[PDB]
Amino acid sequence: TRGTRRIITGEATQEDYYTGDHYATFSLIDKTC
Amino acid sequence: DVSGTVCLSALPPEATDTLNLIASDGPFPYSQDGVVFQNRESVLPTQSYGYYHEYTVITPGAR
Repeated sequence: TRGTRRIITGEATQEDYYTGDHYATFSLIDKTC
Repeated sequence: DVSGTVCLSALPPEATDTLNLIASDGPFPYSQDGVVFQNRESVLPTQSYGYYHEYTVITPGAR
């Protein structure tokens, strides 16, 4: 099996979310830091 | 609820690999990469079916 890390995309400009726990929690990704 | 906003430099380097492949529409390492994410727990804001898609971030040693 492939572990518990994923990215979810939305439709808006830079709208990308990271999860380390198979979707239990999400943070917005700041590509500028 | 979305738990704040994390710097890309504070994530694993494999997250930058995933972002590069999303921009080129692949090729992807896993069958589930590019499928619709349903958001059935309402953790993310509610949107139409097909607004959200899912992609693997590789964990070194996890096949």
